[PDB]
Amino acid sequence: LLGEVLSEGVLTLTLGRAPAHPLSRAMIAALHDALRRAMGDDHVHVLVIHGPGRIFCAGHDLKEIGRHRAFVTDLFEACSALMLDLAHCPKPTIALVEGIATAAGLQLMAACDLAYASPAARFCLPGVQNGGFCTTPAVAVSRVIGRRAVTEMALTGATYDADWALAAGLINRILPEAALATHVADLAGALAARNQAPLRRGLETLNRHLELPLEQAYALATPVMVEHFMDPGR
Amino acid sequence: LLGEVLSEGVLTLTLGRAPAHPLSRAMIAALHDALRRAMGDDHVHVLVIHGPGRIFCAGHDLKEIGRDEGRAFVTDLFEACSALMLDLAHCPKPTIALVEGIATAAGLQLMAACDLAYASPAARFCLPGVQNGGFCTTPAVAVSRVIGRRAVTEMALTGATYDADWALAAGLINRILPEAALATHVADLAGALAARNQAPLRRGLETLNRHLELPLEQAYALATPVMVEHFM
Amino acid sequence: LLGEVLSEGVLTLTLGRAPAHPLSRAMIAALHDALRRAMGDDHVHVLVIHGPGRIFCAGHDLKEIGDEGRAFVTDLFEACSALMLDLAHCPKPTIALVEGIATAAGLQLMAACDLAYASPAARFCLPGVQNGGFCTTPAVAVSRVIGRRAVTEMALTGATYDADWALAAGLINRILPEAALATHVADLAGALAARNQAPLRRGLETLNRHLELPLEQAYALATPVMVEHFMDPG
Repeated sequence: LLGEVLSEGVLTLTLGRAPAHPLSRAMIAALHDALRRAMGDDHVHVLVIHGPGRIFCAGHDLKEIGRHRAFVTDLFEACSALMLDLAHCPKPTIALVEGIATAAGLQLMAACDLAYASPAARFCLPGVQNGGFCTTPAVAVSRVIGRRAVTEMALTGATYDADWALAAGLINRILPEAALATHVADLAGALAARNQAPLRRGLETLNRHLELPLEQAYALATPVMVEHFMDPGR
Repeated sequence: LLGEVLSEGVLTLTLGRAPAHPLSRAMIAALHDALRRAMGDDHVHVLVIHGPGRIFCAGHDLKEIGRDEGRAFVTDLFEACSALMLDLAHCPKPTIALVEGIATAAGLQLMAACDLAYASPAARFCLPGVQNGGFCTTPAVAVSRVIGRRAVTEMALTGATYDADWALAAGLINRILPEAALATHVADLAGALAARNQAPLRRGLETLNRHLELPLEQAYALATPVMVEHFM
Repeated sequence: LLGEVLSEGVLTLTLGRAPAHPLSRAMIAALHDALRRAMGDDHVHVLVIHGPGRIFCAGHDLKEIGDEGRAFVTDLFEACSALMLDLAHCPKPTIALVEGIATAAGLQLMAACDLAYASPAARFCLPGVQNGGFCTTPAVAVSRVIGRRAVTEMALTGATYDADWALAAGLINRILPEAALATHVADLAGALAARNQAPLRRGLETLNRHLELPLEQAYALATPVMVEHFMDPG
């Protein structure tokens, strides 16, 4: 269950299944279908992922399949395929967080390019308390915060506030909850209003070079910089 | 020497040779020997490294009075040090550093190689390599994986001493806790970590360490079957 | 124009063409020539890149030679990248002295230095998207200096950020009062110049090399270098 609304190039993905907004197998498929269509639609310029209320996203719902593995293997491989596609998405992805982002719910947020929270927003990786470990969510989280920060979240399973998240680089800015909706809408709207071709090529190049050494990064980046200056929309 | 006490899965390694706790060839061998025994013992779940007093660890015993005008000894010492620190960082079991004072050179490295680190306000951090006419190359390795590029470069080049507040911002330490509550928080946290389900904890930490050294797609290829193993 | 004054092993490179200090084809060639010399002169121990005034560096000179201008722009960016890579890998310590606004390729120049000090007035920006483009090459040096989300927000929004944000993001090492900054940089640079130079240069290039390698390979590289320090006369 997903709500989709397009307004001036901005596509807002409003996560259903209130209040926990769980990443069930059907939710992951719905989120991936919405993304495959968005990346192929010229009308969609920017993506906004909103999990409304008290909980941004609780992660996968602890549902029961017990016959024979095959379900959990399908679940995680599809979840990883979504998170990969979302982080490597050429078009800007923004997460609007008003509450708690836990487990795979923190991953969804961490996989977005930008993340804006209200002061009441809490962040967690609770695996150790449930007799597990958040291996897959720590992949996307480890890319946005320092090695000490992710190690403490994963090992202790504690809930962290918005202030710690701002200082760690988990979110971009903390805004009062009445201003959060407008801030994201204006920021996304302005992003949608710029010359698109250099934006997508620029974001794609940025993601690719962060996994390359300095020398190869400049080899990739330089011709991409020439192309921006040769663009008719400059 | 190296005092080692075990509780409910919490092995606390107390550094000897007070007050500076120098990382001598003997100390390096003792720390590596203690780590080896701890990794193959089911009863040891979490490791707590502690250097009590005003100094956490001075890093490398200045007994470089060696023979190869010191060369063979110096090569042996640094290879054994890198072998210990590499195995400490890549330890499947959680390692915590309890800091009450000054962590210098290889001592700051020892702290950096740990999965977690907790300090008191009086705790100081430094890479003094330039003062003696050298450079903290090996200690800079573990420190560079824990703090930002500009931060490592400043510690290394200036050789200055930094306080606890700077170390928290740079991500060198996890949290600052008062002297009266430090030794209890680390013990409580270590106990909490030792009481959790052990198999998915070690398999998850082992995976976090190696996926951090991989590109996104490859990290997701290694992590997904491990995440399946957790739930089973 | 580029002014250079050597004193106590510290070569302060003062950017000319005030107030903007544009990184024109001439300025890039002058900065590269000033870098090649010094790198080959034992008398130069520490480098200081200065850009006096309200502006540190505006970035590239916005003059487009319009058949196309492609075979000029390609030569500009290639040479810009050749300088920034050379500057980042330079074994001799490089320090930026920022007191004003460092924007576009000007922020790149700053980010490529080993250390950077600023006054509380100093501003930082990547305005690419405002002019219908994207700061792709400047983002390369900046992304090796600040975290994932901080660089993503700078490039996508194009907004300007203050010194406090730069300190927190790690873009600059320390904020100093306006009437103390120049002397703090001169006292620090002088202290590095008086240090035993061989292990300093050897240790700096090794640090930059191992940060692009996994842990095991990082130690295989670093360990013999540490043995070389202890065998050096000093």
